[PDB]
Amino acid sequence: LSTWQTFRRLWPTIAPFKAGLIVAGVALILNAASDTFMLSLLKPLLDDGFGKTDRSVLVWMPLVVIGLMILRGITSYVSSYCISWVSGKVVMTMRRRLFGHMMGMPVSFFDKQSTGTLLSRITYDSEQVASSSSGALITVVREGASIIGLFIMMFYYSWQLSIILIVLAPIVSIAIRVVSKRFRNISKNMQNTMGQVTTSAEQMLKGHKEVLIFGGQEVETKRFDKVSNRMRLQGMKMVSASSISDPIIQLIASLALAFVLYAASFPSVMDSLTAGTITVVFSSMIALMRPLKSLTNVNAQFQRGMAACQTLFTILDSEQEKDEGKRVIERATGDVEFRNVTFTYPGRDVPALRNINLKIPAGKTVALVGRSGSGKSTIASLITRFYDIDEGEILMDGHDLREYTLASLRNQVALVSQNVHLFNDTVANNIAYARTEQYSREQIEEAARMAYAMDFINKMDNGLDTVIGENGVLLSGGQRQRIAIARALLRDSPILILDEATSALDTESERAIQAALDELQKNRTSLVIAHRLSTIEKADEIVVVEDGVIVERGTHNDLLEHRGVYAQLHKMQFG
Amino acid sequence: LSTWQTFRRLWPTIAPFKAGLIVAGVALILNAASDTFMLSLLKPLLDDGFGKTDRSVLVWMPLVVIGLMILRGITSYVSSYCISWVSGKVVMTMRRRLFGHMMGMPVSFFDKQSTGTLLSRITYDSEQVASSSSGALITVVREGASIIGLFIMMFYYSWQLSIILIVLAPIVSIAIRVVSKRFRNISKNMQNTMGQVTTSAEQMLKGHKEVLIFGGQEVETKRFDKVSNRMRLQGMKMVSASSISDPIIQLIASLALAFVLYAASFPSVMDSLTAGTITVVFSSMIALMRPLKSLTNVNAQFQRGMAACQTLFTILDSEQEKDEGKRVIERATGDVEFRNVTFTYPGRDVPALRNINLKIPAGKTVALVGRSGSGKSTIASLITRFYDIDEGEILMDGHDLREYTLASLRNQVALVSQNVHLFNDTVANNIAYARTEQYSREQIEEAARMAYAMDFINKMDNGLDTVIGENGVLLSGGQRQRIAIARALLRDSPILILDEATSALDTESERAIQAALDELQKNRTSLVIAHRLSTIEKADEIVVVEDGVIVERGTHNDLLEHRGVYAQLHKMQFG
Repeated sequence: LSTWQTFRRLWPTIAPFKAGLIVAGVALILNAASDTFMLSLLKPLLDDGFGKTDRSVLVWMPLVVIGLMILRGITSYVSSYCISWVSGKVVMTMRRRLFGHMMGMPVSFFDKQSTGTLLSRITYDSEQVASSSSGALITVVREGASIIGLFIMMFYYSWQLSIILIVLAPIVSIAIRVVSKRFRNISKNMQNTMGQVTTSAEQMLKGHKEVLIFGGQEVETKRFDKVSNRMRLQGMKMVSASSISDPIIQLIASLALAFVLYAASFPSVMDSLTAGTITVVFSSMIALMRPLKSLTNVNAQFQRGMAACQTLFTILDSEQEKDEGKRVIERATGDVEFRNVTFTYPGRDVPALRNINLKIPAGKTVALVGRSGSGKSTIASLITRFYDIDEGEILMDGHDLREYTLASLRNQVALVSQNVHLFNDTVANNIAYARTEQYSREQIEEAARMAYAMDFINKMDNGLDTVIGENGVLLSGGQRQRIAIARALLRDSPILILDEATSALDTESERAIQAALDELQKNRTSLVIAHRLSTIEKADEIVVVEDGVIVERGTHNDLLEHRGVYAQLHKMQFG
Repeated sequence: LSTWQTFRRLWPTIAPFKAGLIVAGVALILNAASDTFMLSLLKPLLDDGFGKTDRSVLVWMPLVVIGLMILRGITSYVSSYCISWVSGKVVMTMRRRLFGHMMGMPVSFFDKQSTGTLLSRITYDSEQVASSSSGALITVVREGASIIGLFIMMFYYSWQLSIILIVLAPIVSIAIRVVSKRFRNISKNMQNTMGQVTTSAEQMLKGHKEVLIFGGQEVETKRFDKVSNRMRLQGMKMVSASSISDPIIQLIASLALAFVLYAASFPSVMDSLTAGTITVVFSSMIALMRPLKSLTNVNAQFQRGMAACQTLFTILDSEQEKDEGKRVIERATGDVEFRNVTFTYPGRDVPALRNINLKIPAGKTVALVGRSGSGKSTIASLITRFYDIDEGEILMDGHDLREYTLASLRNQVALVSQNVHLFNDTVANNIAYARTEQYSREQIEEAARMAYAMDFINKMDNGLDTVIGENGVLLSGGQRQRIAIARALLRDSPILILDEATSALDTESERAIQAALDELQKNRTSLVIAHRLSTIEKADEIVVVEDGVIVERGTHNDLLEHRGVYAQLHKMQFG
């Protein structure tokens, strides 16, 4: 079906590791051959061994069995380890490609699908594809070699008896299937009437409140006596019908065995039939029962594996960042204009952002206080060329963002918030996530001192080289904000956007936070998601954001004099 | 444990059917003996059969095999059928006892447990007890006989080899267990670090929004390269640790087999060891593996069965109707008085009925219109000695119900409603649920014509002997009410209580319903759950019922003049 197409597309990944696959295949063939030779040992043991008084075969058999199982163990370990090497390298390469494609893909993908299922796709599914493919490979190779060995042995010892058994087995299978089907039909046919007797017994108990008033408690007893006799007789009849089935299957199996014995009684075949050839052939026939089932299930398992591969290939080779710009900023002035911008979250409705006329000049500050969601958070996300507007205009330095590459545009905008991301590395490297080669330690320590992050780094183990714990084990919210301030200060980003909604005012030592904030907000463009009073009054411009469109544009004194929604928000301390 | 006492208490039920159990046991023993004899047949076939040129064993073997397995089939059928007879009769008796106890049990039990689970207890659990007990008996008897036969064969052919195998098996088992335990410990020990590697990979993808702004997309690629190296190496080490295990188990098993062969090589045992004795002993040892597992699981199966039996016995030997009366009603006058009655539904709180002062004289009519639930339905249920009052007094004919038996008290009260239970029997027997032997057909047909049910009985198949379909297939709501009216009319019950809440006024032919009603309400005591206007104005007394206590007591004109809750209910047509 479509499995072979996906496998053909996937094969170039597995191509360079042909040596491991060849070693695994040779090992699996040797393993199956060793097992079939172990079965073949049954002839000398039972023919020239136990039977005679010669203590030759019986005294060498233990050593041969030990050697064969040493070979089987070594071979099994080799095959498992080499198939594991191939599977591990393929999984590593595919996870690496999937992740390298994952970063550099629109945030829309990362909000549509939760973060957890992304890790699931990277680990579990990319493990399942190779696990199922390798299982299919080892099953096919090993069981095919085992079946070939068993058939070669069977036809090598006594071909007449082998032919008899081979032509006889399908008839037995067909008869068993027919008998089972017929008696299953009988069972369901009687389940049909179980339904009605059960519903009658149910109806019997549904009128207890009408039995008591009328005094008819004996009549109900007689009726249940009759219905219980009905139930018992019918259950008896099912048991008889079901117990008629299995003896028939057993009888046809015994008849097949008796026919094989009778055929062997004839002189045509018995000439090549000793006491050990029978034991070898009739045991090979038994041992050739599990490989057949494994070969039957291998196709379904491989199809499942290739379906998982197709899902992963759907995640791969998909949309990416809509990079369409040409020019690169050296240093932006900072003036940004939102005009006639109407933007909607992809995959949703009820537009939240529409018809703005906002201007932020260089060196000034604009607040974006909103009720709960408003459009301030959307504006902060959008200004860094996250989810793009459906229609509108965004003018930075007199040019739009669409014409401008989204590789240097993000470099000139800084994000400051309490919910900043800290990753497991040294603090001297967490500062300046990138550009760790052209930013010397002198600037790093100067920025750390300016951001007042030197106060707690000194009182910590290893100093500037402390490795951050998993998911912020060491650093706290205020410390995280200070490290983000350090990042924004070290990189001379002309435009910054800062958030205060997730910030908690209960923590002490906020004087250093305010000092770092005012140090960062020095002669550079700044957008403030304001909910703290001290960050509101000195702001040059305040633009309260309501759902859809803004409704306030003025200073704090003007808005207070207007007695609008700004005063109401100030009454509740802006939430 | 607790199984044996429950089985001892249950045994008297199974005692009279000892013959079926004996036949089943003898059959199971014969079946196991036939199987062991078939395994024993391998010696003549392989020793002086195939091996030699004697044309004796190989020609009789088909006939002997066919005869043995015909015996096995016939015997299996006999054992199954007789154990089914015993199980079916035990189940019938136990269901009969359980149902006979269920009727005559306080309604409180029937409302505490849903109607469905009672049918489940009667059918499924009472089947499970006998099914598990019979399965335990069959497993114990058959597998014990099979094990005894196989051990007798093994020690009869070659006692030295049998002793070697018996003393060799436990140490092999112990070694397998310890190896498996050690490698499972290794696997979990490394899963421990899989957890932290996975959480690091999770942390990698949780900061995509902070990778883009800072431009550090290559650094994340390098970090994931290193963590993917970690993942692949550690998964490799998992696979190596897991794959080291199974070859060890195979090697110890083969070492045990090699030791058996080497021991057989000695002249102490090899003297009594031919080419067929080996094939019989080493195949009996294989056949002695599944009976052991069945014998191990039989105890758990029997314990589950006896736990189900204990649950059923908990349903049995439980509370019943609190019969405490002495005398018997001949014909009550009809006057009833509820004085200072405060009653609560058992198992709940918020008492529904408290401090009632109601008097209903003989031949009078009293309405009990309530908003939705009120206490009208509770009073109607309680008047027939359903759930009993916590404290209060109910005076009928000047005596209380507690002193008066709840076997003739229910006989004189009639219940009329649209939700009247009809059962699958002839309509001539649906009327007069009981007393079908002292009530001649003349009275039945006169009551049918008086209740105006004769109109639709004539226009239906079989006339008066029509068998009602399952759950009211034939009769309708109006016909159900008419048949209930016929029941209440044929039995000259001095006191009747009628409901109208469940009745629907959309159905036509209500003139016959009204005629049946006013014919029924003729010179006898009647309590009316009034929601229909035509049964309200003609009522001599109306008592509006509110939550807890009644609030109104007067005729329709007086209640309308009072302009109380009765007028408001009349505005909405009493719901």
